[PDB]
Amino acid sequence: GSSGSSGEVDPAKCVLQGEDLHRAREKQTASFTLLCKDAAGEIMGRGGDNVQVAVVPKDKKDSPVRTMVQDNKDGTYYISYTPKEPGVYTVWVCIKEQHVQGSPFTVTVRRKH
Repeated sequence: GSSGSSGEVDPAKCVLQGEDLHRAREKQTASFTLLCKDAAGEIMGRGGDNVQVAVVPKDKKDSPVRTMVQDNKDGTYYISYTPKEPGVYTVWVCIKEQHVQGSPFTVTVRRKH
């Protein structure tokens, strides 16, 4: 659609999509969309990128967190994670060995009712 990327995807230009991305619930499945933009900071509408997703509790380090990643190769990635214990966590989102904008970030998980 009358579009033309600069050359490749840029992590510093990439962004995250989703409401209350910094708020999760204990034993809950939180998913968000990862938009891929080029060096021009515009939609590239392509895939073939290396996305790295990993969540770790700010409390412990040897205790990882369940995560999921379903590559689409269309322009939007599908990431999902579910905390096992309440508290604070650190979501790691980087592409091509590079931390994207507003990332990594923190996540305050609450206790289930």
